[PDB]
Amino acid sequence: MEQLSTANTHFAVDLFRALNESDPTGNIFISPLSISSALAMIFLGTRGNTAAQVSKALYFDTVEDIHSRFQSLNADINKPGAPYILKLANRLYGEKTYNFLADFLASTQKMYGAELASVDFQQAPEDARKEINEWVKGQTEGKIPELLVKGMVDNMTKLVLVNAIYFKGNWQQKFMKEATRDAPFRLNKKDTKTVKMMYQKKKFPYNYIEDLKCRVLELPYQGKELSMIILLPDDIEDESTGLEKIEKQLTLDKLREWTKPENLYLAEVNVHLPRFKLEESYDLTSHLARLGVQDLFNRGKADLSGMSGARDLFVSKIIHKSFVDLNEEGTEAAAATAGTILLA
Amino acid sequence: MEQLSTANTHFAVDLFRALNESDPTGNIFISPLSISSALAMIFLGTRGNTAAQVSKALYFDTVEDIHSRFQSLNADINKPGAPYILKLANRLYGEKTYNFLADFLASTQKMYGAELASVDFQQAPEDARKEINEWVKGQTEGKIPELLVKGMVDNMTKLVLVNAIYFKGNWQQKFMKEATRDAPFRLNKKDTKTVKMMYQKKKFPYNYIEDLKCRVLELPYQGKELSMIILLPDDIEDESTGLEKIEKQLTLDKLREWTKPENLYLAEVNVHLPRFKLEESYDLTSHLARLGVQDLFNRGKADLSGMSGARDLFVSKIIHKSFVDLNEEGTEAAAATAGTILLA
Amino acid sequence: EENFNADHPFIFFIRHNPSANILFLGRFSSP
Amino acid sequence: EENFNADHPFIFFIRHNPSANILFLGRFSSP
Ligand SMILES: [Ca+2]
Ligand SMILES: [Ca+2]
Repeated sequence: MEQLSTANTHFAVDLFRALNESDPTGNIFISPLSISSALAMIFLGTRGNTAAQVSKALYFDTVEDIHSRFQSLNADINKPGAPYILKLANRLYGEKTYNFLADFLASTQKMYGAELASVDFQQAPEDARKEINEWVKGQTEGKIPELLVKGMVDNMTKLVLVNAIYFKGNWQQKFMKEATRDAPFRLNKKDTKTVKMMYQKKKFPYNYIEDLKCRVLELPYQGKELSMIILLPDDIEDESTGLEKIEKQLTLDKLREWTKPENLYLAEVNVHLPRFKLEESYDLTSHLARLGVQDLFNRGKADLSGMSGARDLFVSKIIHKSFVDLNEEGTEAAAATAGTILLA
Repeated sequence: MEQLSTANTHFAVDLFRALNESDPTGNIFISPLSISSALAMIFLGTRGNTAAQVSKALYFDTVEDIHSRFQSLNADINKPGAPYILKLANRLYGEKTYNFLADFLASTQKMYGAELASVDFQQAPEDARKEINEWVKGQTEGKIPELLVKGMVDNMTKLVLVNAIYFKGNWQQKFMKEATRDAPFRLNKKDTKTVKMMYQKKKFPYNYIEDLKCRVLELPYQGKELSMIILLPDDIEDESTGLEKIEKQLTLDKLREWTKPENLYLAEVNVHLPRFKLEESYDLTSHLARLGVQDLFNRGKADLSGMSGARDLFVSKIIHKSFVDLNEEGTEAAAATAGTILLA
Repeated sequence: EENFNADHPFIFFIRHNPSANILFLGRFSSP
Repeated sequence: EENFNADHPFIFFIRHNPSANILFLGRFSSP
């Protein structure tokens, strides 16, 4: 999993940096793995400079046997019998009347577990939209009920590639509801808003990053196969959120050094953490173009002939929706990414 | 299951009659359900007079919601947790570089459980042949190890549709090996060959068909969800096998009246049955053409535009291989049918 | 007591009893 | 005894520990 996780994490960091450039102070919440999965399925059908752009920006070109490694990753993430709910699912919706290459379809099905659903984009794009949305809603236990809004698909849509990811796990160490009190959350040096602050003191993997004046905490979920990692500046010491120096030097390399299990030590920690819930929506198309994924979205330049043998398709939009609810018991998190492919 | 089983049984009777016309005295062994399954998947992609011919000869036109009923039938046949092994599997092998219609592929996958395997017919038809054969061999527990021999696929093959069926069940009432003795089997009024004749006396569903001078016996397998039904003339009373009058009046209607559970009664029966094993091979193409399936096999007339949107494909061959081993413990039976689709 | 001595050619089939579908169908006439 | 009082903006992510893959990644900065 070595090469693939490094690649996926490098992309995660690049995409967070791009989103931060558009919004340096608001809440941000994404599933990087969900986005990398949708783009890995698209990459199967791309050729030429379109493919080269996708593999460079997504770091797929740094992974030997990329699609085989993803296949193994999906098998592990979806393993049955775990003490938490974790689902990562892929699906293809194709226009009924459209012809796809056999090898493209066989590979997305074998490597990504994506089965092909045949829908009527040409005569009934609304029914098709609602079918896609119902599937994502079902995969995310209702948390992403309308991934694609009116106008996202029309009678010219030929293919929609969809990834949904869902997680619900209890904390290894739960907070007691009775210790949760109203407390002030400082947005910056002088605005304050009241939050429900949860409290517990327990031994957790921990570190203070001396040179960044930042604390790192790991909060295991039940089973310890997933953890939440939190990076918290010692104080708000800049003219916005307090995170500016961390975000400034966020790299694959530093993120790894800060949060590596080997670099955390068990400490008895007083944890105050707000109870919170985020629902976010992104049109990733322009952010991805800024990252170097250009021909893919360009009607005249896109090479998707791996999907139908001709340069007649392009990707109009990649959209991402996400959800997280963090409380005393644990965390329920969901996301879904759709890439819409239209006739060029 | 009412309409579909009647249809499938009517076809079974028609195809047995056709095979009997080519060989009125040899052993015959087929899986009618296997052949009907391969043709039901082909029928999904046929249009025009090609479709009309297939549905008439296979009786699919007498079944409302034919493919949905087959989907239900496959679910029941393959149900987990049964006290016998019964597998009915479907698969599609498509040329890597060929483009298929989305709706055709989605339907064969949803209704028949056939997944699409992408193979290299164009550059490496031998590897593709061996891949198909290995899959069928695996599905039939080694009993059909080479469904397609050299020359059955070439670099012009675009699609091979495959059904395999496998059954192994113990008798509800097993024969004791120690009671099995050599005894003479009469092929006709004066040739004889020695067989291992098994013996037991037990209560079995039974009937003597008065007007045909024929006995009917039902031998349940363990669980009683499958039975073997045997129709035995009272003696060899014609100038060949003894079965001529039965075969003469074999119809869906008579077969039903002779072997219906309602028409059998429990009787204490002395059963002498040979231990035997058959392996048969059929090129069904001409028999099916004789049955009325003509355009499908004709390069100029075949309409398979449901598979790729164009009239560029036709079926060159439908071949069927089968196997049965009947002994004291039970029966192991296997069959597989491949329809090879080439460029017209 | 009945006698079913199959020492001459017969037709046989394996039926899926719930659906009544014939899974396999044959004639044994040549050992 | 350490203190981790998250009453000002922080970055958080959910990691799949066996593979080290980041499944979800966020910044909480505006209640
Ligand atoms: Ca559910
Ligand atoms: Ca096996």
